Amino acid sequence: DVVKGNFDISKISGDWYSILLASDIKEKIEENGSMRVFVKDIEVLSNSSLIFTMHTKVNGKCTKISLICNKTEKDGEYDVVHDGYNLFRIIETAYEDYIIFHLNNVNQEQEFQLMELYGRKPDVSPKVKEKFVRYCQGMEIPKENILDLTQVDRCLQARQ
Repeated sequence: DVVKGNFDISKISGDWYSILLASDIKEKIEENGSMRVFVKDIEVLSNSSLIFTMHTKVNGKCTKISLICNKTEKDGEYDVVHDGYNLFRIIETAYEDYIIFHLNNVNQEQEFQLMELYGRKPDVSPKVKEKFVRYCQGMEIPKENILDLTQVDRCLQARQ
């Protein structure tokens, strides 16, 4: 049951796994990239806030970080502060299997967008994955800038 709007935030809480990562600036999502983070779980703080738990590599070690995200005026949109100011929203989700996030980072230097595909399990059908790829292309993210994380160290060995 795909959902493209009016999302039940409580039903996207819990564990997620970071499968595909995309950006119009590839350095942001390659190794050592400011945006190469691996989601661990999403939880509802309040009627209007979220807390993301994610892993990043710090001196070679998987390291847990927390990010507070607040709902904004536009529906489904959130904002967060990681290497600049970020606005993100759900593109679509199947609550039990996958979710697609679009993020926009606005900074002094150079504005850029992010696309992320999470799964309830460390992978999803290639049907879901290429719907994601077509999304990225429609948003003019080059296919060269889409990274499959299923075959990289995404800190799964550190989720607890």
